[PDB]
Order: sequence, then C-alpha cells, then structure tokens
Amino acid sequence: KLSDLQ
Amino acid sequence: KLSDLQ
Amino acid sequence: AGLRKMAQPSGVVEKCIVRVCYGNMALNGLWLGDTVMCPRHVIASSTTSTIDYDYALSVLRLHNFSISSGNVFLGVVGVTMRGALLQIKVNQNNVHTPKYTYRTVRPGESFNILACYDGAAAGVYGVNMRSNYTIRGSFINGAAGSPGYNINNGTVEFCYLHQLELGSGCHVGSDLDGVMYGGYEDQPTLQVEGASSLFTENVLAFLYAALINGSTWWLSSSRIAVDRFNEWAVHNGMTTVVNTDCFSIFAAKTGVDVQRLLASIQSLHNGGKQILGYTSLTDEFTTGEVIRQMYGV
Amino acid sequence: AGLRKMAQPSGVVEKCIVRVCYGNMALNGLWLGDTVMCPRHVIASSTTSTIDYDYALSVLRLHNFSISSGNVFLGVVGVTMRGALLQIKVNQNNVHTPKYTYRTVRPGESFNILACYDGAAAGVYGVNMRSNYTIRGSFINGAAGSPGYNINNGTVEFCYLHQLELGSGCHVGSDLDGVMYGGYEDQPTLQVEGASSLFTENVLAFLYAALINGSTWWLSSSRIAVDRFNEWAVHNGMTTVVNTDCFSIFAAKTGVDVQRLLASIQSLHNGGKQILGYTSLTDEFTTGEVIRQMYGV
Repeated sequence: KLSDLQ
Repeated sequence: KLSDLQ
Repeated sequence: AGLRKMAQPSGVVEKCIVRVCYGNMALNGLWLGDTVMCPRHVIASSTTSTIDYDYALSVLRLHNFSISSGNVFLGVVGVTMRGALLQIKVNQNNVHTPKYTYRTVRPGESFNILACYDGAAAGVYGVNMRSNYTIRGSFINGAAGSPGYNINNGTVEFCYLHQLELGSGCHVGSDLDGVMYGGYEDQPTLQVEGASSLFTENVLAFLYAALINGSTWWLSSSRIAVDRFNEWAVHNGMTTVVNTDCFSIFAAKTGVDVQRLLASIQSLHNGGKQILGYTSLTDEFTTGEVIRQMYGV
Repeated sequence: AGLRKMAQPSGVVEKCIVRVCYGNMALNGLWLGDTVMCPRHVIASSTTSTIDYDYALSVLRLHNFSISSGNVFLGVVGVTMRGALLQIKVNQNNVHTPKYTYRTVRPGESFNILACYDGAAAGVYGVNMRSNYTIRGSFINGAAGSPGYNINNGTVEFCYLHQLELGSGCHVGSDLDGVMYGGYEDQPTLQVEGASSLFTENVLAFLYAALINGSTWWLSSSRIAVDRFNEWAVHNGMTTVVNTDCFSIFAAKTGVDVQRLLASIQSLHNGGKQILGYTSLTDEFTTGEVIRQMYGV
C-alpha cells in the first residue's frame, strides 16, 4: 500500500 | 480486601 | 488510522484543580466560582472502622483547612456537606472557571479523567463507565478528588469526582451532586462490585471498527434479530441493544448490518485470535469515539 | 492500583495550534512566537503523485495562504523551507507561547501526541518511539502538523510534527528541525518500515509494574546475567540492556532483581495468559512513567 500524506 | 479511600 | 483510547484535551480543566488539606489528610479539589468541591473523607480518618460523617462534619473546624491553587492560599469561608462531597466556600472566584454543567454518566458512556496528585494535574486518559458503576483507572493514594469530564460542544460537563479503590482494584467516584456511583459507600469496609456486563452497543462499535481496519475472520454468516439477541444478552453478561440508528453509517462503509454482528457476538463471547490486538470483546469505545477517529463528522 | 497509558495535561500546548491552509490543502501548524511550523506538503498540488518540493516552493504565492487560530486569521509575512517543514512568518505574535525547546527523541522514549484536525486539538494520548522510528497512533487525513511534546519542569520540548501514515498504518513525523524520523520520505511511495524490536528496559519497567499489581504467574526461578541476555536479545527482536540503575527502586519494593526478569523475558518470548491486561510484552512504558503511576515522586 502506498504511503498516505496526511 | 478492604477498600482504600485515597 | 488504528484505534487508540484517547483523552479530550485537558486545558479548560487544568486550572480548576486545588490542593485540599485538613489536619493529617490531603487530596484534590475542584475549584469553580467561589466553591471547592472535594471528597468528604478529607475530614475523617479510618483504617478499618466505618465513619460517622454527620458527626465528623459537626466537629469540623474551618481554620484546620489549608487550600491552595498552585502556591497561592485561598481563604476558607464555609463548608456544607452534599452527599459524599464537601462544598467549601472560599474568599475569591476562580477566574479560569470554564463554561460548565454537571451530568451523571450512564453505563457505557465514555469520559476523561484528569489524574491529580497534591492539587496538580499529572495525567489525563479516557475511561468508560462500567455496568457495575466502576471504572478501570490508574489512581493511587492521594488521587481522590481527581475529576472526570466530557467536553460537549464548547461546554465542560463534570461527571465524576474520584473517591476510592475497591478491594478488587476497580475505581469508584461520585458525581458532582455528591451521589456515589452504584450506591457504593465511601468507607474502608469490604465492598465487592457486582458483575459487569459488556455494553453491547460499544462492542458493536468495536467490531465495526475492526472491519474498517481489516479484522474480518470473526464475522459470522448467521444473523440474529435484536429481539432474539436481547433475550439472550441478559443471561450472558451483556446488555440489550436499544438504539441501532447510530450504526447505519458503519453498515454503509462495511456492508455488514447489525444482525450479522449480533450473530458473531453470540460465538465470540471464544482460545483464538486478536481482534485489533484484543483477546476478549471490549466495550471501551463508544460509537461516537469510533466515528471521530475514523472520519470526524 | 491500575496501569493506564497516560498523557500529560495538554493545556500549555492547546493554544499553539493553528490551521494552515494553502489552496485545496488544509492541515495543522504550530504557532510559537511570530512563526508557524507546519509540514511542507501543504503546498503540493496533489499528494497522491510524487511531489517536487523545490518547484512547489518557487511557484508559491503568500496570498494563497489561510492561517487561523480559532476564527482569528493571521497574515503571512514570509515563508522559508527547512527539511520536511515550512517555517511561516506571520504578522501576529502568540501571547500564549510557552517556554519551549526542540528535542529529537531516540527509540524507546515516550511522549505525548496532541492529535489535531482543522487547526484544533481533538485528542491527547501518549506514544513511544519504536526502533523503526515509527509510532502506533490514530491519525487520519487532516492530522498532519499534530505535535508531539514532553513537559519538563515547566519547559515544553517539542519533538514531533506528524507527517504521514505508511502502508502498514504506522505513523511518521519529523522533528522540529525538519528531519524525518528514520529517513522516511514525505512522498506517496510504497515504503516498508524495518523490523521493530522491543526496548527491553521498558519491558522490564512493565514487568515490575506487573509484579506490583500482584501479577506473578510468569516469574521464573532461573536467572541470567545481563551480558548473556544481551547476546540472545539481538537475535530475538529485543534491544540490549544497558543501564540497570534505573530499576534500583523497583527491586526493593518487589524483592526480584533484573536478572530474574531477564530469565522471565526469555520464557514469555507466550501461552494464552495475560499480564496486566497485555497478551505479549509491551515496551511503551518508560521507567519514569511507571514510577509515577506506582508511587508519584
């Protein structure tokens, strides 16, 4: 899963 | 066990 | 995007804590307007014997109190007893008094504990009122008078003032009208708390938060009606399901309706696995908390 | 009695949180003096394709910003970039700025997260820096800019500004100098965090706290010296035991020394039973944390 900038 | 009033 | 038990921020409450000393005893107080609320057992000492509180209030002497907010002493003007609390009038208003009310929590409701020691806030953490009217806290001697609060839409609701640790380790407080939760008594006598049934609507919120996070092996194919579940729940240490409206948004994002969760529950109540790293069904999380950590409307 | 992962009271940090909005991005920022610290990806056009931050900073227009504390909007003087952060000069000074320092945390250290959304604190909870430089938190979209802090004798050490959630769900921040923890990138790439290993000195603090709580089924009779344990440790996902003095007080109050816990750690690394609520060994309690919940000074 791609990393999620939050 | 006795209660501890604190 | 996991799940943490969380506290609501504590700033609007931190400046309302004071130290309350009376002769040999010391604990914490809640200072609102010109009154300090604190557990009445500050005025009486007892290791094993019961306490006659109407008598200890009568031999009370105002000049034996010593009350402080940080290192500033407040003047005691008067004292009345309300339930298991003292109402102590002091000589000045707390200018940091928030916009607040009083509310008594029902079983299943979550709230926050500002853990205090020697009149200062030390820690903060979330709790949940169990069905036996105890909470699972972390208090040691000198923490009585630590308050519990909920922040509802700008207003602080004070719902708990810490009183005692039952022999079993569970923690008991009063509300701010002085009513002991569960009818327990503020006495060092033996007191065993009744059985605690899991609060099913929070277990439902928990199971839904599992699906939203991945856990799905436990999901049962069967489906049981709230009516048939509730006839079973009350004999298996769980509460009835009253409102199901709160779960429709969970059934959306998951495609599982409450009847398929109620069927899994009848099996899990199970060695086995770790749902969200839990080994048994937990009722710590309200439908509220779960939605505010998953979405935030 | 009781053991709860706790946070320190958040009041002195709550008044420092602002909303930072640029274009269609909105996240939180940290307003100290006349400057606001916030993560730099607020200025990217999209956050689902790789971002060129030197481009984004060059085509940036200050009038595109919207920064607010509550419903008071602050004006943007200048903007410089430091690591993964933006440092935003504003035309207004925060009268509520506390005495503060920056500190980079090492693995095994505990701190507090003030979880914020849309410029407002929503929750407070304590975390522990893992060996892979991640934390096990609860953050969703909008949570970036959420600060981690510790309070020390009245000084607020800021150590963390939240940035992203990896594909595993673990959470990553930078420190307040702009350096990512663990060399991770603020890109939407597939990043896989390294093996996590338990900070064994915290695991000892936790076992002692369990022995105080009266949990003792897991204790073992044999005992292993620190140096023998250390060469087993590094192959079984645990750190080496360096300082034994930290525990100098727990043994006294328990009558069991580290060597006895080390031999017990080797057995549990296990069988369906629990310790103080936990089902495996946790490293999230520091010794100074357990000291406070057991004793208080």
